[PDB]
Amino acid sequence: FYFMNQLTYGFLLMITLLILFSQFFLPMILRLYVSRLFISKL
Amino acid sequence: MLKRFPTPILKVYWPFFVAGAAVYYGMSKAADLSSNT
Amino acid sequence: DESILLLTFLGFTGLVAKYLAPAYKDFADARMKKVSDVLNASRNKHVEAVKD
Amino acid sequence: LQSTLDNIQSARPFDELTVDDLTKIKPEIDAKVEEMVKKGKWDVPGYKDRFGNLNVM
Amino acid sequence: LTTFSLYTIIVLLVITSLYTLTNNNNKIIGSRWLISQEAIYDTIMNMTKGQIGGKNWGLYFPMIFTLFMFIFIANLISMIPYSFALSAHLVFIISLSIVI
Amino acid sequence: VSTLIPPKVVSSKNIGSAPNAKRIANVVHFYKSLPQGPAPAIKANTRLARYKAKYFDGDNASGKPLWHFALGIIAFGYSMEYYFH
Repeated sequence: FYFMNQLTYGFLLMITLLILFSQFFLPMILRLYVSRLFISKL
Repeated sequence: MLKRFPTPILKVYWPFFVAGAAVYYGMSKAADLSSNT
Repeated sequence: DESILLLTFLGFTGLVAKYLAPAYKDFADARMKKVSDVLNASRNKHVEAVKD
Repeated sequence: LQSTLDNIQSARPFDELTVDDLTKIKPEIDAKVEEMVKKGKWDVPGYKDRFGNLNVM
Repeated sequence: LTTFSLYTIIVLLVITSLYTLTNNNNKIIGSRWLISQEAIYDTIMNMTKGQIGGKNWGLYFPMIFTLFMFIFIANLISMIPYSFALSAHLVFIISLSIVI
Repeated sequence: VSTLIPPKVVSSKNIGSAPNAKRIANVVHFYKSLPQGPAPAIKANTRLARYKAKYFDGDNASGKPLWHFALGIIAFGYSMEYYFH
């Protein structure tokens, strides 16, 4: 029945979270990594 | 909000996107061949 | 029929507030004090290096 | 360097400093973050020693 | 409208509700809501650093991140008794495995 | 053969050594640091920001709003029960 429905909105939100977490949520914590490392190393 | 970074998702993650489009085309074949059950 | 699983959920979250919440509280407090202590100590150390 | 010592004396927000203030005081932070993403060395070497990974495993 | 796509919208709202309200004004200190995400990032980081072990190991590290988190969040909403099954649509999850 | 002179060669020495690099790092590190917790922006409202400032800071940091969020799903899905079954 809703094979197209679930599949298409799942594809959209999968590629959405791909680009979203990639561009946003991994480097927003990698900034914390590099910041704490650069303060500790001076 | 959040600092947007150009993180590589087009020049790296192409074949999974290609596979997603191909599975959408396979679902076109399936829902035009086996959705009348 | 479905509110009984809700009752198990409420009792389980009560046990979570009894058991899991102070443990994660203490883990977060310990890591917080550790990172704050190291971050203060490195700064005080190279302040003393400036004095040297 | 006496003024540097007085600057370290009353300007240490070691519990309330912003990492955006760190990018503002050092754009080298932003450069290393963006290059670390773009090359793909997602390891942060020399971090785990004094700043432990505090994960499950 | 479908309740399933609405559940995916609720998932994306929780995704907003894991980092924006978490991060008090971009602080170094790493508050309690951020410690869990730190632990997740480290236990995926040190995992796939040793798993694929490549020189180019981090290049799929976001992907191995984001393929996890969907299953991590969608099995935190169906945990509610008064809920509908999110990831128990086997056509969807098996099709995801086919795509991967 | 004469009065040799290394007491005063400090003027062009002070680049290459290791405390010079640390010194030029941390004199830059100290000026833009805010003095005594200034500009923390302790008051903010965006129709959802007081929820964050009251609940999701490091002071309280309790997961009970998730409880309320779970209660919100008890507000939602049970009402969806009233919409479905």
